[PDB]
Amino acid sequence: GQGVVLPQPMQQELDQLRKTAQLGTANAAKLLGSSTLLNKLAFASPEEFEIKLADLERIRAENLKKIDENQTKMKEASEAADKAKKSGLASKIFGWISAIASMVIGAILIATGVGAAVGAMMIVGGAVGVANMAIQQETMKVLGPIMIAAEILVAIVSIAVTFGASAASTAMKAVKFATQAAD
Amino acid sequence: EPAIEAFLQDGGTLAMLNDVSTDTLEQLYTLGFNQYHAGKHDEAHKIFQALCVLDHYEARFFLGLGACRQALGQFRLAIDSYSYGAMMDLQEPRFPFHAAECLLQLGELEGAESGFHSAQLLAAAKPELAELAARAGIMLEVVKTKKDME
Repeated sequence: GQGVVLPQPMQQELDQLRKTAQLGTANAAKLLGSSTLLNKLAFASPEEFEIKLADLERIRAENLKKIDENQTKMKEASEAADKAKKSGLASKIFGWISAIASMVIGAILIATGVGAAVGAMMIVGGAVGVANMAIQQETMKVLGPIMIAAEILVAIVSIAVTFGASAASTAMKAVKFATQAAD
Repeated sequence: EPAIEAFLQDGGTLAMLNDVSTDTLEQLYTLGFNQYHAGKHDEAHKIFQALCVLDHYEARFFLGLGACRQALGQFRLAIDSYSYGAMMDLQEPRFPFHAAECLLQLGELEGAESGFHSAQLLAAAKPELAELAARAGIMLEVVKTKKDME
């Protein structure tokens, strides 16, 4: 690939790390080979969990720097989107932004880091990403929005697995309201 | 659970959660970066997918993800990654630029235009990047003119 200039950097452990990272969507696909349903639930959850705070505080303190940077990115992204939608220069510098990513901005306004999390999950693709790629010949395309929904739904599960199920629940709310803000 | 959520919300990442070091992550970036330059795009894509999940605030993992997708002809999915990457680094011109290329390949001229146009502005502002700024300017013309002959 000679098309994109990636920034310059800086053996079995890396496969460990790759397995770690895909662990949440692997379990997600597994759990979604059933009949769950919902699907169209009755106030999402319980879910389920079926199948330590001092540490978290250590970690948080160990990474105060990165965490603040990430907060700033979300702040600067929110603002950029704020100042773009007031001005008439919305679709001049950001008309290239895809619809998905556009909702992800919404999700970040509603749920900050949880919004980003689920948003990145959707974009990464993970479970049904390979099907989705394959879907690239063939007819009209209402197949599109549903493959989103598929992805959204898988991402929510993956969040549920990887982090809280309250996190997944918030993530669902985020996606919900970013989706309404979109109209 | 509410502690994990608050962590996630405040901007913690999966890397942090699993005590993954900056240097292990960099190793994995290197692998992905070499694989991409080796033309092993499909394998590079898988690596960047892991990175993006491990730290979902690094624009360059999204740049890599997007570059793999574009090389595989997956233009639509590449725009999605280039879009999220831009939001994480609003001053980086490569994002609108390569998204525009992707948009042009799909016939979306209005958005191709927007991409090449922002890519130029952002690349102009940094004087290390005049070559890219120029490419953006050219493609901008190519697009405006392809737009007029529609």
